[PDB]
Amino acid sequence: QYGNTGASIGNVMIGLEEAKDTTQTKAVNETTTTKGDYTKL
Amino acid sequence: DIMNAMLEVIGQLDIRRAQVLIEALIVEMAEGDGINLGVQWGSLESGSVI
Repeated sequence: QYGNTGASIGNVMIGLEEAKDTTQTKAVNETTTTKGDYTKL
Repeated sequence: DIMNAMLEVIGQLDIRRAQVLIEALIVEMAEGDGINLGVQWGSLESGSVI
């Protein structure tokens, strides 16, 4: 990781993971899906 | 005598005053131009942008 660059790989990968669609499952059989925010990316 | 002197001073300080017509002219000519063009790129699936 480097600070010379515009943006650092850390915030970019974290942002891309936050942007992915997350699913939250509760079995017994509920499964919910939700889209993630892009605000970090 | 002093009377005849001050009347000759007053006579010459009483003259008519000419009057000037001052006409200014202000000219302001501006001009501007610009051309801004460029191509950007992006892929938001794996975030990569130009």
